[PDB]
Order: sequence, then C-alpha cells, then structure tokens
Amino acid sequence: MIQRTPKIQVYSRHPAENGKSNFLNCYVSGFHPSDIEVDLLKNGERIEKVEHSDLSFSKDWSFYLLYYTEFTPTEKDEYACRVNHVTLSQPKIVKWDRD
Amino acid sequence: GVTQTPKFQVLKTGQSMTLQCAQDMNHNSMYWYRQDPGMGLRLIYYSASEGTTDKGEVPNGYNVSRLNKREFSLRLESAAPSQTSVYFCASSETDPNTGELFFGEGSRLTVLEDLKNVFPPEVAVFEPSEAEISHTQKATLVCLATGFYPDHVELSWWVNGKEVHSGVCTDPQPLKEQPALNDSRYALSSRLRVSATFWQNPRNHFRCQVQFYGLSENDEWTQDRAKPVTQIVSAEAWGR
Amino acid sequence: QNIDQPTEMTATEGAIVQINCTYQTSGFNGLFWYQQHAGEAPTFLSYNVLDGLEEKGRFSSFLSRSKGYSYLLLKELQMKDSASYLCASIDSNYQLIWGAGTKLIIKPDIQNPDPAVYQLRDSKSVCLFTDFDSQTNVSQSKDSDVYITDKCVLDMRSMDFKSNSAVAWSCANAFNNSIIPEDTFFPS
Amino acid sequence: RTHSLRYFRLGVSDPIHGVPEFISVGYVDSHPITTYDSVTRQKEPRAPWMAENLAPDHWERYTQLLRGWQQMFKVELKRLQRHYNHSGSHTYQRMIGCELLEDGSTTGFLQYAYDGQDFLIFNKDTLSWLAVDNVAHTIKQAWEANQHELLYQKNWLEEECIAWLKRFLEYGKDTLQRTEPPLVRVNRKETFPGVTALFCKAHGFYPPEIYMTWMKNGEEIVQEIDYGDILPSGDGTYQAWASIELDLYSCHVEHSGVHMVLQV
Repeated sequence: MIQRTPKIQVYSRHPAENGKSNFLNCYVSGFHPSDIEVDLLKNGERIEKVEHSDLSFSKDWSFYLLYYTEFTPTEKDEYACRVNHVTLSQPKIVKWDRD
Repeated sequence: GVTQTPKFQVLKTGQSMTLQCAQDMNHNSMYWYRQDPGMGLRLIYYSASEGTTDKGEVPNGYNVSRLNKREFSLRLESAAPSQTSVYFCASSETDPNTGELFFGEGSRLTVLEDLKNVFPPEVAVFEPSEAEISHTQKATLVCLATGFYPDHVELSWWVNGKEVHSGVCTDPQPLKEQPALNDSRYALSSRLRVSATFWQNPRNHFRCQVQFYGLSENDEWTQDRAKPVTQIVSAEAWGR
Repeated sequence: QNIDQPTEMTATEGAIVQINCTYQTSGFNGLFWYQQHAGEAPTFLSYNVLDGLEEKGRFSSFLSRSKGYSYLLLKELQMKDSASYLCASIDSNYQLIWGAGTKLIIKPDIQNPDPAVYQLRDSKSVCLFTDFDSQTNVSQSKDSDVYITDKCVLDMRSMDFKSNSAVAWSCANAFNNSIIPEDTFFPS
Repeated sequence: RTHSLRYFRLGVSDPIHGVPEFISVGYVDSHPITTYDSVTRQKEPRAPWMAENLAPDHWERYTQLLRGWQQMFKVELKRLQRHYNHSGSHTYQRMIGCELLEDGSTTGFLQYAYDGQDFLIFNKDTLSWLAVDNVAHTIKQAWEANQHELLYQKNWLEEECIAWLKRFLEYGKDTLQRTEPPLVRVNRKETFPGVTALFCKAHGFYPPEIYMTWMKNGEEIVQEIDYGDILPSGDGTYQAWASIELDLYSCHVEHSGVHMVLQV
C-alpha cells in the first residue's frame, strides 16, 4: 500500500504588509489516504476562528484542502500550519515564511 | 425468480392488505408498479438497495417495507375503490437498470364498498349443433360462465379427466352484462372443437371448469344466499 | 416528457409488423421493449442506447437517436405473437417512463372458409358464428339483452386447422349488426 | 474556453476518526456543485447557483441512487480486499466525467483506483476496460460480459454528461465564465553572494489557468526555471509564480487571451 504524505503550503491571500489586514492560507494537497488533521498557529497556540474548504478530490486520486484565517501580520508574530496524517510519526508544523 | 402473493384479493373499503414480494436472484433494486387500462405501468414505490425506499409516481394510500435484501412488501392500510388494479412487483440487479427487469406474476386486487355485489359464476355447456357435425365433420362445445363479480375467473376444459388445450378458445376478457352500470356482472365464453367421431363416442366425457376467486374464510357473510368464496364451478356433457 | 406508441396494431399471420415508439425530447439513457401476454407479467425483449438495429431471432429492435424513435420489428408472424408490446425509456434523471403499450392482433390465414351460424342447445340457447375468413369483423349488438363476444381463434393442432368464431346469446338475426359473408350457411 | 464536469466516489473500509465510509462529490471545473456522504445520507448542492436553479425535489432521486451506489461500493471494496488478501483500512475510488474543449470537441473518462493507485480505466472507443493487474483483470472480465452497461456508459460520457455540463455552465455563468486578470510583479534580490534571483509573481486571477515563462533576449531560457503551484487565494482567485537565477530578461504571462510582458 503506497501512502502519499501531504504537501503543505502556507501563504497569504494578498502580498503581506506589516500592519495591513489579510488572510493566512494553508493549502494541504497530494495526500493519500483522506484522514487528515490541520490547525493554524499564532506563536505556537491554535487559532479558534479558522475556516476551511471541504475535503477535495484530485484526478491523480489524492486529496486537497484549504484552511484560512483573517490576520494582521506584525514583525513580532509567528504563524504556522500544523498537519497530522498517517504518513507522519509526529504532527508537522510548517511555518509561514512571511512572503 | 420473483415470487409475488396473493394472485387475487377482494377487499372492502377500509380493510388493510399486504402484498408480498420476494426474489432469490440477489438483486439490489425492487419495485412496485400498478397497471391500469389505457396507461403505462406507474411506479408506486421502489427500493434502490437494501436499507432504502422512496415514493414513485403514485404513492398515496400505500406504504412499503424493504424487510431485507430479498423482500419488498406493499401495504394498503385503508383500501379505497381507486386501488382496484393489477399490481406487479419487479426487481433489477442495480439502479439505473440497463438490463432485464424481472416481474412477479401479478396480484389482481378488487376494492368494493360492499361485498354483497360479489357473485360466483353460473356455468353451462352447450352441446354441438347436428347441422355443424353434418356440414364440417367437427363438433364445437360452448361453455358459458355468467353472472360473476369481480371478473377474476380461469376457465379450463377437461376431457376424460385430463385437461386439454388443443382446439380450445377462451375469450381473453369477460364482457360486462350491464354495460351502463359501474358494478355490472360479467360473462365469459369458451369453445372446444373436437372431431365428429370423437363427439359421437358415448364413453367420452367433457367438462368445463371455471375457477373463481372471491371471498375467503375470514370475510364476514350475512346474506341469505351462499357465501361467494373462492370456488370451482363446472358443467359437464357426454358424447352423442 | 411522453412516450408514444400506437394503441393497437393488426397484421396477418406470416407477415411483418413494425411497432413504433417516439420518446422524451429531454434526456436519454436507453430504451426498452417488453412483451406482455394478456393476463401475464411483462417479459424483457431488448435494451437500446446507441443507434442501430439489434436482431434477436424473429424480433429486431431499432434505435435512432437523431430522429427520437425506436421500433420493434416482428418477422414471420405467428399467432403466439398476439400480445401487448411495451416501450419504456430512461430520462436524464435515470427515471423509467412507460408507454401505454401496443396491443398486437394477428389475423390467422384461413385456407378454406366455410362461414356458418349454428344454434347450440344446453346439456342440462347459444348461437355460434364460425369458420369465417379473418377479414370479417364481429360488431357488438345494439340490443341490451343480447351478448356477443369478440372473434376468438381456435387451433386443432392434430389436424393443422385453424378457425375463427364468435358466440351470441340472449338466430338468423343474432349477427345482423355485423357485416357477415353473403355465402354464410343458415341451417334449419 | 475548456470546461469539465466530474463526479467522484470515495469508499473506505473500517474508517476511524470520524472519516465517512462513503463520500461522493461533483465538480464543474474547480468548483464543487454537489455532495453526498454516508453520514448525511442525502445529495445536496454545494454551490449557490445549483441550489437556485434546481428545486429540492431534483435531489430526491439522486439521494436514492447515491444510497444504492454507497452499498455497491461497500460490497465491491470487500470483494477487492478478499482478492488481494488485504486486512485493515483500504480505499476504493471512482471518477467519471467529461470535458467540453474550446474547439467544440469532447472527452469522456471513467476510472477506478484501489488504495489511490489506477485500477481500471474505461476505453469508450473499444468498449473495454484496461486492467493494471490480475485482480483488476478478473473484474474487467465480469464487466466486459455486460454489453448493455458499457454502451450506456459510452452514451452517458458522450451525450448526457455534455448536456449536463452545458446546463450547469448556464446556471453558474456569472462565476464560471468570468475573467479576473492577473496582477503581476517582478522582484529582484541578491541571495547567496553573486547569485541574483528574479521572481515573477501573479495574483488575483480567474480562471486558474495561466502560462508564466521567463525569456532571455526574446528567446526561451535554457537555464533552470522554478515554478510555483497555482494556489487558491481563498476569495475565488488564484496566485502563482516563476523564478530564475540571473547570470536582457523578461517575464511572459498569458491569461485568457491576454499576453503580458514584464522586462527587468
């Protein structure tokens, strides 16, 4: 049984500018099987107001999802996306590279 | 394949009825249709697979149960005269079906306001005309089953205790005795043609048998005349 | 939409019959032909979804998608072919729509007609109009207390003999509402 | 413009962590239009323009079908697991659909996957199934014996699917047939000493299809180009990028019949 680990991409809706209101996105794709757990973090702490797309299907048989939240980027704030999947021994925290 | 019960039933308005249907073909999909003159089969209810059922085109007054993979019952909780019809159960491997739809034998249901209009047939055999025998060297016996209600009869000919099919013609449908009346009684005819040599043998015995489907043991009867139960009414004739 | 097929069709024994069916203008997932003898369950004949003619013994089913029609072709007709033929089609939502059915009547080829009206007496009266040719039609009498049955075809399989017959009951006046052969025998 | 209609089915044996045993989703291009799962046991629209044009009575027939299809999937996956001598949780997948291309021509496809790998691929031109292994070969023989089902699928792929696609394109025209041009920029930066990185970044575009390339003196680059995925921005628009390491460079962007050049 071949299992495919998720591709995790953390980016903002618009080009990031310190002090300007934006949306932080976490796009999780190319995973198989479908059971997955995603959380968006602000300084290691899980964000409550997080919206997401329903589980989606790709032509290559894998799945994708988009998790997003409204945020105002600042120099002092660290953002990440924590993903859990069967292919992972521990949850994978993927930090936002700040655009 | 598809086993459907009962073939015949007379109900009084308000009575409950369950139509049974079973298939041993491991089919997923089951259906209940009704057939009425002048129109195409109409779906009452269907079951796409075990664990699901849904309304068809004509669900009002009926309900269903997909009891298991094999069985699909049709219930009439309070029978109404409009429910008088021919009911067919059917099954297909899956839904949508592109293959054979397998039908049950059919259930003929009659719903009446009063069972007082139910009558068994009067049966009579008309011996062949001497002019026919002399002119064609053939002899035609005519059987008449008259005064029955509802139109649920099966006519058969028996020669010397054995059922015959060769040389027989039975009317496919009975004719209404009072055409203008909604509750008219019915009449049916059949002919059996034998050679004159066969008719002229005095040892030959001919019998017309009419099977009638009417009331059952559980039906309450209060009239002076005999209870018009499911019965066999015959008439016999001997040769020459 | 609608599934349209003729109510009734009449053809002669041994000849060819084509039963047409025009279907729904919206959505198509296939067309079926079913056979149904009087008092019997419908039985499957064919399923067509693409264009062409599918042949299965004496029966062929044609489908034209562009023209929106199908036909059931019956060759070398037999008396056993007397039945109703039901057309049904699957729509865009996979729902089966049934046509009202086409009743097929087969006229037997009567080799030696001998039309006659006989009077039959009970074994405990009735008039028999028999041995007439298949072109002869039997009308229903206007008289309320006179009962007349439609033409019935009998087969004496041991003698390869077929005959048409009608029964009347309430003699020379019994079949007066129907056009009967001029050569009809009226015994005394 | 090219458009597609797709229906997927996903089956899971022995699911854990709230995962449904069965999911079915329909799409028009990138957009979900319909959803069904083994929890809801109901087919529902997933786009406002589907709900607005199809009466709740339309989904009634699809609910029944999907319940039947959910049951067949459960049975088929149990059979597949037996053939492979497999225990535990395994997945079964189906994809059916069609594309209406720009030139007016069409495509249709029907495929199955066991554990996310190709299993059976339908060939509507020869009316046959292409099998990856001997277990698939066994299924292929059982399915190929049913001539009626095969002709029905070819018809559905070529005719019905296209008629549905065209109908859904009309319902969702304000979404599906719109064009939002890209906002493109070129950023230049010195990375490792001596190494200059040029990034061509596009955002705010719809449809997601975009062609982004780097050219050197009007001709194509024989050096390594890095490509960013076309990503959803979360507002119905997309973003993408392309980078090169500068050793006269220009970024060429094509989107919906509009060509755009950004020289460095």
